[PDB]
Amino acid sequence: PEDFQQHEQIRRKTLKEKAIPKDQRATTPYMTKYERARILGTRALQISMNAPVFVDLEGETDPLRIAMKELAEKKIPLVIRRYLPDGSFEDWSVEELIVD
Amino acid sequence: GVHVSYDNSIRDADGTLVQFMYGGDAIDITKESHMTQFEFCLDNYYALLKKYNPSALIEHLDVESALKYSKKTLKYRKKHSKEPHYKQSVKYDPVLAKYNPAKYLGSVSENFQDKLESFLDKNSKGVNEKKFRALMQLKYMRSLINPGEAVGIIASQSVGEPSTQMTLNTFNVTLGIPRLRE
Amino acid sequence: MDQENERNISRLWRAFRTVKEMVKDRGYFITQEEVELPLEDFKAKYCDSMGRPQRKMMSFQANPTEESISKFPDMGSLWVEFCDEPSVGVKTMKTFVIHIQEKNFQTGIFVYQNNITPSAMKLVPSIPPATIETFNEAALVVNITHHELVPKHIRLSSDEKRELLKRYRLKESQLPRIQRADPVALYLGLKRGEVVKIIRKSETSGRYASYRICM
Amino acid sequence: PQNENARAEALNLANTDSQYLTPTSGSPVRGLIQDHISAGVWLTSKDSF
Repeated sequence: PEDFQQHEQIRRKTLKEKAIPKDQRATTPYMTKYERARILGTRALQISMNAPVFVDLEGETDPLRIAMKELAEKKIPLVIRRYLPDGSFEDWSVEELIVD
Repeated sequence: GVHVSYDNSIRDADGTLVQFMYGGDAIDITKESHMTQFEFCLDNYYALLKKYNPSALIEHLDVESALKYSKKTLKYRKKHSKEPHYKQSVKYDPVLAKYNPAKYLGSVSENFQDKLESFLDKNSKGVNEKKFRALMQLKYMRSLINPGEAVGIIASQSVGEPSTQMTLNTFNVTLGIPRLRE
Repeated sequence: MDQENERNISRLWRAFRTVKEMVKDRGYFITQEEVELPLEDFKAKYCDSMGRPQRKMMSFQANPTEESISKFPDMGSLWVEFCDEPSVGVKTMKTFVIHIQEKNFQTGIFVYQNNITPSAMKLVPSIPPATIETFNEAALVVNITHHELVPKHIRLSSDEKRELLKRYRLKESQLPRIQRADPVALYLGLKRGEVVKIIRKSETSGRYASYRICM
Repeated sequence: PQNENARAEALNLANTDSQYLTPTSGSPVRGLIQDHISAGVWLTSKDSF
């Protein structure tokens, strides 16, 4: 009944008081060594499961080496969510981060 | 569970804060190896400029801000140089305590700042001094500890591993590992 | 013969300067000429003709500076009290407990010599607005904040305690803790839940600002 | 290891090339040991034509 809607409304409002907006986030604009290992991990784990690839793969059979080529041209469609230690988070996309 | 957070603080896994910066200045040990070797960086300026490439980098991080605040705190500290530590007036807290090192260019620990001044002042050498600060203050920014780094484990391994090297006897004071067990 | 009448004064002149250093560090108004008072002058103002020390004239009232008022609004008067009795009974606290509460001092310091009675130690929380802070004068010979291993503790008003906790997104109990009976927490006179700020010199970085809460 | 979230992290985080400097003092821990040392003293010598 409505007792679900009383709980979903709380869950998403609580998830609205943790989202820091794009003008007010105060973490680093760099891709911090662990995003890059997990972005190339997760994107290669998608390409091996028939994801749409946005790079001209030229005979590269390794799924991890494909993701390393989707990263160099900013073609990876992922979003990092940086958790601050009270729970609140900043959503940094992969195109706007700066890779090492 | 002690790890660097995204605000450079050193916090336990449950959130109970341990430190506010790693070491005082949030530098990885495996990055500060040539950080004060200023003579090596001036020789290799053009080769190190396109490692720390500032051209595709400056519109994402603030340049003018922490340079302005550092020269307040530098000159003001040069006033009260002979006053003792308990009479130090605390108008100007350090620039790392106000500005994120990985976001504001020039926000630099006060010990790296003085060594860079003491190199540029005591040495007159197609490189200016404005473009050597802006590389060595970019090298500082690209040599910071990353968030999520397991500094709790690394600090506990860097003590426990070279204590497999001090097991020996007198070649008074409690020596070696039984002092470290206390 | 005067190897102890002369040396009880040196144990008292140093303890008197430390409390005036302790009061000025808490933000009250002490001039510099009163802190740096030479031993030649202390005898001629607080010791009698007999050469002995008398402590009734040593006790004084401290008012906050105008600069501490814009930082801490609610900061009243401080009454430092030296006691001429070696063992403090229970009816001489009642002199000082009433003298705080009648005259309306917000804070009273009761410097004693040997001990205060455990029957008289119940009169410390006996005033719920006003605090009584007792120091044994043997522990006041050396101002511990001048030591090299002790950094500059500065206490934060809630206008910047709150701005501390908003930057780092902290509950108050997640800060590093300083004890209620720490030798520097008793120095600054910290109530519970007051963040003190520590600026210490790292070997790596130089001046490094850290924080620590009193619980 | 058995998935691409672990191949990516043995190639980028725990590989030997990133472990060049130790975290205890920043000293390098990888280099040639016994007989490569005693050949560069002959190869980079001034008799070596």
